[PDB]
Amino acid sequence: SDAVTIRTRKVISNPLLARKQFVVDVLHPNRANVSKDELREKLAEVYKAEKDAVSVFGFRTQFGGGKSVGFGLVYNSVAEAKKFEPTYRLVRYGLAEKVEKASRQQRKQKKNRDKKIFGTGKRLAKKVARRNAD
Amino acid sequence: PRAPRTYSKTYSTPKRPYESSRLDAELKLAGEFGLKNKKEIYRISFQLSKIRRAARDLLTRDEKDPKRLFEGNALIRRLVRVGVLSEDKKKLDYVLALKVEDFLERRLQTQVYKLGLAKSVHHARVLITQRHIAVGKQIVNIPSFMVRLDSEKHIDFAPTSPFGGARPGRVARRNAARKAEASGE
Amino acid sequence: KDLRSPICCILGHVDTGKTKLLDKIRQTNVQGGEAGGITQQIGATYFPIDAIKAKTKVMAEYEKQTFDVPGLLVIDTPGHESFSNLRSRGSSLCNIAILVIDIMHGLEQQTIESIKLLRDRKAPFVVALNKIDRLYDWKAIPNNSFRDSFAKQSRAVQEEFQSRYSKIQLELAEQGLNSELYFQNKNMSKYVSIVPTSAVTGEGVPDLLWLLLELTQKRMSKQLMYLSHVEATILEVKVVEGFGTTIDVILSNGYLREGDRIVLCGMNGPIVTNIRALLTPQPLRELRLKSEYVHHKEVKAALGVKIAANDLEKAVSGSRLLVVGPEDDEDELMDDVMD
RNA sequence: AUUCAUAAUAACUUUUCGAAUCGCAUGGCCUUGUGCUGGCGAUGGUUCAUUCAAAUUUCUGCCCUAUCAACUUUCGAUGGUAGGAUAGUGGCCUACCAUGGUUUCAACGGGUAACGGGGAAUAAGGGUUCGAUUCCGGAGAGGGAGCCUGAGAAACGGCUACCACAUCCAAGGAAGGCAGCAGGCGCGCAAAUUACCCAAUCCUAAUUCAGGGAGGUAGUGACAAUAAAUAACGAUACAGGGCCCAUUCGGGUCUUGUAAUUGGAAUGAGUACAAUGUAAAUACCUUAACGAGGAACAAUUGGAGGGCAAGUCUGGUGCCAGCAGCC
RNA sequence: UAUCUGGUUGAUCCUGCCAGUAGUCAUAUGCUUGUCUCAAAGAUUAAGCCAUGCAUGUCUAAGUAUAAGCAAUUUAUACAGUGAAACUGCGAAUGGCUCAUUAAAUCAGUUAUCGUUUAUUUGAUAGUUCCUUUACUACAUGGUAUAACUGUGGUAAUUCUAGA
Ligand SMILES: [Mg+2]
Ligand SMILES: [Mg+2]
Ligand SMILES: [Mg+2]
Ligand SMILES: [Mg+2]
Ligand SMILES: [Mg+2]
Ligand SMILES: [Mg+2]
Ligand SMILES: [Mg+2]
Ligand SMILES: [Mg+2]
Ligand SMILES: [Mg+2]
Ligand SMILES: [Mg+2]
Ligand SMILES: [Mg+2]
Ligand SMILES: [Mg+2]
Ligand SMILES: [Mg+2]
Ligand SMILES: [Mg+2]
Ligand SMILES: [Mg+2]
Ligand SMILES: [Mg+2]
Ligand SMILES: [Mg+2]
Ligand SMILES: [Mg+2]
Ligand SMILES: [Mg+2]
Ligand SMILES: [Mg+2]
Ligand SMILES: [Mg+2]
Ligand SMILES: [Mg+2]
Ligand SMILES: [Mg+2]
Ligand SMILES: [Mg+2]
Ligand SMILES: [Mg+2]
Ligand SMILES: [Mg+2]
Ligand SMILES: [Mg+2]
Ligand SMILES: [Mg+2]
Ligand SMILES: [Mg+2]
Ligand SMILES: [Mg+2]
Ligand SMILES: [Mg+2]
Ligand SMILES: [Mg+2]
Ligand SMILES: [Mg+2]
Ligand SMILES: [Mg+2]
Ligand SMILES: [Mg+2]
Ligand SMILES: [Mg+2]
Ligand SMILES: [Mg+2]
Ligand SMILES: [Mg+2]
Ligand SMILES: [Mg+2]
Ligand SMILES: [Mg+2]
Ligand SMILES: [Mg+2]
Ligand SMILES: [Mg+2]
Ligand SMILES: [Mg+2]
Ligand SMILES: [Mg+2]
Ligand SMILES: [Mg+2]
Ligand SMILES: [Mg+2]
Ligand SMILES: [Mg+2]
Ligand SMILES: [Mg+2]
Repeated sequence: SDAVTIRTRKVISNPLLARKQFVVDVLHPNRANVSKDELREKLAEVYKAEKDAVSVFGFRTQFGGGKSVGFGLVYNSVAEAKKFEPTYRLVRYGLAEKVEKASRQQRKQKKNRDKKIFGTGKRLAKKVARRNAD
Repeated sequence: PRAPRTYSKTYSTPKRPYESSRLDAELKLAGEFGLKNKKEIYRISFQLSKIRRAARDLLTRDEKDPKRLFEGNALIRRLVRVGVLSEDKKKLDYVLALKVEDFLERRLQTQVYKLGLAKSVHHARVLITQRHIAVGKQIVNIPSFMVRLDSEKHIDFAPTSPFGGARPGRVARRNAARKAEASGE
Repeated sequence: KDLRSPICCILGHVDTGKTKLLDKIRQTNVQGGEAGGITQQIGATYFPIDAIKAKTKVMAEYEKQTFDVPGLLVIDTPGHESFSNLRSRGSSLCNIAILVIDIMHGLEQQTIESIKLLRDRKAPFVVALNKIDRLYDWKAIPNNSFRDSFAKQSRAVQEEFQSRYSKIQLELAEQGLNSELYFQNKNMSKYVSIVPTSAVTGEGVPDLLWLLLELTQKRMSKQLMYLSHVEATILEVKVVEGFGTTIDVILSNGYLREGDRIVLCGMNGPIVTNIRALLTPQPLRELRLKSEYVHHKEVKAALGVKIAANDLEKAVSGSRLLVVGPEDDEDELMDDVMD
């Protein structure tokens, strides 16, 4: 809330990935560090694009205080972002759900159990169904 | 299967363990410049030692030999830059001369005191480690910073701490709180 | 968190360093209707309560309390002679307990000390007696309720039971009890209830179980519900190969997790371990081959389990096992260990 | 440099290859047959080239050893001819023939607590010692041998046998190779988690997608290596040392500091909203709220006769107990 | 980054070695341990032994779908979406680990293939195939046998598998 100032250095228009990509130089004297949501909001309005098509990351605040250098991308449409962006980023933002699954080794275990069966298997269920008898 | 992160050391220790004269000398240095380690001297004698070697080496080469010229000049302008090498004696036989104090005199620890700003090499330390003082807007907290000469003009207290405005910081502020809470309501 | 399940150890007897009985309850189940190799712990025995439903035939009406009880969870230790290591064995062994006795003497050398220890702790126990077939003329029907069989066996046999029974009662009385047969029983905290039990061939064994759950209901009701933190005791220390050295522990309350940090007792200080693996139970049937335990990710307590941990060496019987909130715990174990 | 590339003649062959395959579009053109044509690209296919390899191969270079001097042809040792075998040269193997091959310029044999190299440690120079171990090459998968598949393996998270170990059984049988990642026993002076992820780095497949204990993440970690907190600043009580003057109290100005009262300041070690970080977490970098006076938020490990920097203090012991690399 | 010192004698000069001294990407052990970054690590002895888990599997519009699978809908009465199982193809010969063997071996630098094999990638490369040669030879496209599956079974027991 002491003005801030959001610079964007080294810019590249990258059409083969539908976006302009650049460094983000954030001065912020008297106000430690900025936030990503504020930054996407603020550059949503310089590239006439809107938030949900701007991605920002990297980021470390300079030693001693009052500056933070990061990196940003702004896409020539929200579709292009939703397809060219890392899915964890889309998660970070609000534009994608983290569909969570079983553990990594839970899954591997599942797979290795599945190896021991040849074919459909319900067939094998009806076959153990008789082992239930004799 | 990754790459070695390379490293090396930055000091060397005396071949003679107990030599009174050398201990007096060392201590006096540590006392003038406010160091804490015999190592803070060892380090500098080591830096020096390498510099001197390289110097001797180029010096056995021919005058106007390509290496001696490229590397010699580089070595010099590198020394002039920090303020270890006086502009008069900018030709490598004074670098072969040189001596440790010429290095010590250039630490941030010392420059902070030399242009007043501290009035004790110790107050100088305690200042620097405690974050106040900087070069640009860039806070430096390393007594061995080695003031770069064309940044000598740029040693001041930081935009933060007291001493450069911004606050008094909890202890004084604690006291301001004691005043307006005891005396008033 | 939990509804506690009952923890009952079976105490007493000699030259049955394991008493055959629980062992019979597993055997009855296995060759008559099952689905596979059955999960059996170690140092404690667990059964689902649904084992019990199958193993019991109604008297006509005497056990069907099955509302909110999930089945025992029977613990065992007698064998020595000594006389004894059996005593104590943690403050859980203790809890409810079965004391068996001879159908020929009702007394044994150590059974004085054993009952005596129980009285000191003043915790409930249920008299039972093992085998009744080292007895003249008998006839057996396997896993048949007592009552049915008793009526079936002749007069001489019947009286002989009565005769012995008064003797047993008599000795018990001088030791300091008042008691009677369970079905005959008048009030639980009035008189101790006696279930005659045959451990060679089933004869009344389900009924022994009927009485256990019944007694559990009586004393323990509001008593069973708990919230608690993980509360356990280290019983026994031995080595294994596949995933290494272990301690067998009994968990009375809590939920136990694999990644948990547990503080545990040493003797050259308080010691802490990362559980490497949770081992125990194991299914059944294996001639000379295949797996020998089953791994588990997490555990609901009232189970006796083997914990594998990478620094676990020394431990003692009588130590607590508790999940970590370090500092208070660290002093707590250390003071206790000195004893 | 060729009997090379390439081509010609006569034949040969249980005859190799010469597309009976798949996806998208549906269009031209008449003698109107659903005629005859026809777009983009997939997978194949023979031979040649290319690329990724491979296998042999020239020249020189290895530690100690003579209490190893002669070695090599049982049962190929060295060469010639022919064949067989090989992807192919070649004693690789077989027949026949010869009598060769190496050696004090150290052969041959022995040892090695021997994988080789890039390299490491030690800094006048010359050297000396080391290299199991992040990259290159080689070898191996308990020990030997054999072989199937295949472009490629004499493969071991492939089979087969034997040897040594060793598991399950209902005693009939069956099954196994952590010098992968963790983990356990043993060994020993000697070495960590039975955790998380494919987010990066890259690899593989029919393949943007699946898989990857490769690899990355964290845990354990005083192996090495880097930076460097445990305090900084005033006032007061004298005490000075100064200094001008000293006929003499002296202090007073500039301070040197030894102080058993003082004075306000500063900061991260921790703790902790938050945001940052990350695959998700954790830490770091940021940073609200907290967080320093001696009882802490309290540095150590050795030494003080000599070599060797620092006592001739006090108490104890009495050639004992102990010290002492050496004296 | 060219240094020495203590100890043989009564004292002396030597010869000599013992001991001191400094470093070690050099291990172990002891005591002590607050912060940042970096981060080696069951090599040495036993290429000793190994419980359990994981470490190799793989599908594009584009080889094979009557799942008695799902989806339904949006046109498809041969098929056409999606897709388990299985066939087929490819991969598992890379990676990772260890250092037991090994002393002209390996390995290094340097050569040779006019002495060979080479999946793949990339670039090229195929008008000839039938037959006593007019009553022709599926090419508008020739043959069956199998998985999965259905069903009947065996064994205490394995990624065992039999008959239909
Ligand atoms: Mg998976
Ligand atoms: Mg499958
Ligand atoms: Mg601050
Ligand atoms: Mg048409
Ligand atoms: Mg092709
Ligand atoms: Mg020949
Ligand atoms: Mg040949
Ligand atoms: Mg001869
Ligand atoms: Mg000869
Ligand atoms: Mg010689
Ligand atoms: Mg070796
Ligand atoms: Mg090596
Ligand atoms: Mg070597
Ligand atoms: Mg070795
Ligand atoms: Mg080679
Ligand atoms: Mg082995
Ligand atoms: Mg093999
Ligand atoms: Mg293996
Ligand atoms: Mg392998
Ligand atoms: Mg042998
Ligand atoms: Mg049998
Ligand atoms: Mg392992
Ligand atoms: Mg692996
Ligand atoms: Mg160690
Ligand atoms: Mg381990
Ligand atoms: Mg990846
Ligand atoms: Mg891993
Ligand atoms: Mg790995
Ligand atoms: Mg740690
Ligand atoms: Mg503070
Ligand atoms: Mg304090
Ligand atoms: Mg001391
Ligand atoms: Mg001295
Ligand atoms: Mg001498
Ligand atoms: Mg002497
Ligand atoms: Mg003499
Ligand atoms: Mg003398
Ligand atoms: Mg004399
Ligand atoms: Mg000495
Ligand atoms: Mg020496
Ligand atoms: Mg401290
Ligand atoms: Mg750092
Ligand atoms: Mg071990
Ligand atoms: Mg290793
Ligand atoms: Mg080993
Ligand atoms: Mg379908
Ligand atoms: Mg296949
Ligand atoms: Mg056929």
